Amino acid sequence: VLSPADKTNVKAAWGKVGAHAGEYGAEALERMFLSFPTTKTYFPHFDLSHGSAQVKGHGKKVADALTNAVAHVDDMPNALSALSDLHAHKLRVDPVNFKLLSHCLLVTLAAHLPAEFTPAVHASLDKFLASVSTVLTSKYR
Amino acid sequence: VLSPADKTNVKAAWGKVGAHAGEYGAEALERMFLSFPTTKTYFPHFDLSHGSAQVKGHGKKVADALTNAVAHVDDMPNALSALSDLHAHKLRVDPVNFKLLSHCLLVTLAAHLPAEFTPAVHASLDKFLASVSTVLTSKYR
Amino acid sequence: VHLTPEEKSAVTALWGKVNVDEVGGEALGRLLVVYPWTQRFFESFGDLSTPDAVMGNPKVKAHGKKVLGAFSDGLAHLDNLKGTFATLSELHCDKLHVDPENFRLLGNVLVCVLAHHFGKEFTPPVQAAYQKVVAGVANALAHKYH
Amino acid sequence: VHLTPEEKSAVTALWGKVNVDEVGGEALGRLLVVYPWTQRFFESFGDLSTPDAVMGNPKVKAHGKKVLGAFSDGLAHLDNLKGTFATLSELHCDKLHVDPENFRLLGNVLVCVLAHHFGKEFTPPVQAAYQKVVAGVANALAHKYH
Ligand code: HEM
Ligand code: HEM
Ligand code: HEM
Ligand code: HEM
Ligand SMILES: OC[C@H]1O[C@H](O)[C@H](O)[C@@H](O)[C@@H]1O
Ligand SMILES: OC[C@H]1O[C@H](O)[C@H](O)[C@@H](O)[C@@H]1O
Repeated sequence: VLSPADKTNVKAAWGKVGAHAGEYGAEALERMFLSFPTTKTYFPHFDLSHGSAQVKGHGKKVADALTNAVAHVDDMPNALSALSDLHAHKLRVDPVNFKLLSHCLLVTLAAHLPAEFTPAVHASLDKFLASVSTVLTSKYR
Repeated sequence: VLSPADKTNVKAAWGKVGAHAGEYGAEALERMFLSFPTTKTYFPHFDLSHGSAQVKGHGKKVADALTNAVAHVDDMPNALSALSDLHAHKLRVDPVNFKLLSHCLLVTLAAHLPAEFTPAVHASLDKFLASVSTVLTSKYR
Repeated sequence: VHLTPEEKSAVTALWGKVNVDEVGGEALGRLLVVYPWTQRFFESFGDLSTPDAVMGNPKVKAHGKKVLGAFSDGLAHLDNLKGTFATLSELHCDKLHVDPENFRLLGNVLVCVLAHHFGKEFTPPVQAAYQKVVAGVANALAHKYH
Repeated sequence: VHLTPEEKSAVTALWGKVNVDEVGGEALGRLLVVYPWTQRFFESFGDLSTPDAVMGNPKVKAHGKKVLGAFSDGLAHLDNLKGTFATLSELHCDKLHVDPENFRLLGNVLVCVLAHHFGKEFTPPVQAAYQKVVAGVANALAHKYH
C-alpha cells in the first residue's frame, strides 16, 4: 500500500519521463531480455535485435500504461482492468517476471534521471511498481 | 486483488470459525513456531511452550483481527492501520513471515474445517491472507 | 534433510496411510487453482477453466501420481535428495525454466492436502517434520539454479 | 559464475572506477530505506529514521564499505564464490538467520546504484553481466540453506 508521500514522489518523478517514455520502456525491456533470458518465453516471435522496431512499439505501450496507472493510482484495479485480463487470464504471466521488469524499469530511471532517483523516490517507485504488478497478475472480475 | 467470489468464499468460511477463533489462532502460531523456528525471534518476551497462556492470548487477537479484516474486506488499509503501524513501523517484520503464518492458518483451517476447505475456498483464503499481509507490511502513514 | 528418529517414524507413519492414486492429483490440482499462472505449464492437459474442470481432469490426476511417486522416492532416501531429483532438476530448470518459488508453493499445497485428509492427526510436530521434507524436495529440485 | 571473457573484464573495468568509500554505503543505505524491515538486523546503528538520517549515518557508510569489499572479494574470485563467502554464509544463515530473499534485494539495489553512478555507461550488456555476478554472491551467501 502506497502512502500520500509515495504518490507525490511517483507523480513528480514519473512526470519527467514525457517524450522519453517509449525510449525508457524499450530499454527496460532490453535490460530484461538480456539480463533475464527466461522472460523471452512470453515473446516467442518477437524481433529482439538491439533496435528492433517491435521492441520500441511495445516499449511505448508499456510506458504509456504506467503513465496512466500514475494518473489512476487510487483506482488501478478498475483502471488497468483489461491489462489484468491480458496478463493474468490470458498470458498467465508468472509474477516473478514482474519483479524482474520492475527492477529493469528502476535501473533505466536511475541511469537516465539520476537527480530524480533519490532514496525516497527509489522506495516510492519500487512500491508503485509492486502495486501495479499485483493488479496485472490478479484475477478479480 | 480479490474477486466478488473471493469475498464470498472467505466470509462463508471464516464465518464458520465462530467460537474456536483463539484455539485456531494459537494453533496456527504453534504451527508457525515449530515449523519455522526463525519466527520465534519476534517473540523473545513470550513463553512459547505448548501449553503457553501468552500464545493462547495472542492466538485470540490475531484471529479476532482477521474477523475484523473479513468485515472490512472492501478496504482493510483503514481497518488495520494500527496493525500496519505496529508490524511495519515498529516491529519491522520481514514479510516472509506473513507467508509462513498464512500457510499455517490454512493448515489449521484445512484440519478443522475440511467440508469448507474446497479448492475454490482454499484459493480465496490464500488471496485474502496475502491482502492482509501486504497491508500489515506497508508504511502508508 | 536431517530429521530426528521420531520425526522420521511420524512421517513414515502418516505416509503409509496416503492414497497413492489420489493425493498427488489433489495436490497438483490445487496448485493450478490456487496459483493460476501455473496452468501455463500444463496447456496440453485440456480443460482448466474452472476449479471443478481442474479437479475432475484425468491428466492432472495421472500426472499427480507421478509427482507423488517422486515425493515417495524422496522419503525413501532423505540422505540422497539432490540425486533422487537430478533428472527432474534438469527438466524443471533447464528445459522448463520453472521458477523455484513454485517448487515451494506445491510443497505447501501438499501440506495443506495432508492436513485436510488427516485432520487432527496432522499435528504441529508432524507438520514441522513434513516442512523439512518438503523444503528438501524443493531445494533439491532447484539444484540446477544453484 | 560463468562469464564470456568480455563480460569478465567489462565488469572489472567498471569496478576500478568505483568510489570504494562511498558505494557500499549508498547500496546498504538504499536497502534500509527501500526495504525498511532490513533495519532490524541493524538496530545497533542509531539514527535510521528518515532517508536523510539513514544516508548520512556513519555506521551505514562504514558497514557499506565492508559489504562492498566482500563484493570485491567476489569479483576477484568469480570461479570460487562458495569458498570465499563460506565464512560469511555461516554468519548470515546460522547466526543472523537472514532470509536469503534479502541477499538478492541488496545485489539489485547495488545494480540500481551502479546505474545511478555511471548512467549511459551502465548499458544492458553491462547490467546483464553484473546480474550474474550478484546472483552468484547471493547464491554463495545462501549456501548454508542449500
Ligand atoms: C509494469 C508491468 C507491465 C506493464 C505496465 C505492461 C504493459 C502492457 C500492455 C499495455 C500490453 C498490451 C498492449 C496493447 O495491446 O495495448 C502488454 C502486453 C504484453 N505483456 Fe505486459 N506489461 C507489464 C509486464 C509484463 C511482464 C513482466 C511480462 C512477461 C515477461 C509481460 C508480457 C507481455 C506480453 C507477452 C504481452 C503481449 C505481447 C504480444 O503482442 O505478443 N508484460 N503489456
Ligand atoms: C495474519 C497476519 C497477522 C495478524 C492479523 C496480526 C495481528 C496482530 C495483533 C492483533 C496483535 C496484537 C497487538 C496489540 O494488541 O496491540 C499483533 C502483535 C504482534 N505481532 Fe502480529 N499479526 C500477524 C502477523 C504477524 C507475523 C508474521 C509476525 C512475525 C512472525 C507477527 C509478530 C507480532 C508480534 C511480535 C506482536 C506483539 C506481541 C506482544 O508483544 O504481545 N505478527 N499482531
Ligand atoms: C516441487 C515438487 C515437484 C515434483 C516432485 C515434481 C515432479 C515431477 C515428475 C516426477 C515429473 C514427471 C517426469 C517424467 O516425465 O518422468 C514432472 C514433470 C513435469 N512437471 Fe513437475 N514436479 C514438481 C513441481 C512442479 C511445478 C511447480 C511445476 C510448474 C508449475 C511443474 C511442472 C511440470 C511439467 C510442465 C512437467 C512435464 C509434464 C508434461 O509432460 O507436460 N512441476 N514433475
Ligand atoms: C548480499 C550481499 C551481502 C554482503 C556481500 C554482505 C557482507 C557483509 C560483511 C563483510 C559483513 C561483516 C562480517 C564480519 O565482519 O564478520 C556483514 C555483516 C553483517 N551483515 Fe551482511 N552482507 C550482505 C547481505 C546482508 C543482508 C541482506 C543483511 C540483512 C538484511 C545483512 C546483515 C548483516 C548484519 C546484521 C551484519 C553484522 C552485524 C553488525 O555489524 O551490526 N547482510 N555483511
Ligand atoms: O496469434 C498469436 C500472435 O498474435 C498476437 O497478436 C501477438 O501480438 C503475437 O506476438 C502472437 O504471437
Ligand atoms: O539462477 C538463474 C535462475 O533464477 C531464477 O530462479 C529464474 O526464474 C530462473 O528461470 C533462472 O534461470
